[PDB]
Amino acid sequence: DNQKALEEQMNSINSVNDKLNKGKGKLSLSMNGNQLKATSSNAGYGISYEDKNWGIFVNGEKVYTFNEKSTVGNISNDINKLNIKGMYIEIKQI
Repeated sequence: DNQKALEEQMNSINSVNDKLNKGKGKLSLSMNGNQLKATSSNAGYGISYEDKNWGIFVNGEKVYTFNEKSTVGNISNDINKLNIKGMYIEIKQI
């Protein structure tokens, strides 16, 4: 197996990217391994979405817990201190 595979290139990252970055706050995602790096602003955040909660998992562990009203902008700040890693990414509700 080679690192050219979907190891660091997890399609799930791209789904999360396009899932979170829709009708929330200003948020530019960036990738490193399977980390979710990002810059965010509070130019509106989650209004459209009332309340939905799901979680993202890395290596099979968690790395993210949020409600759409909690807005990933403020959360991502803190999430980036989780010492995020990369190998087994999941996308699901909690």
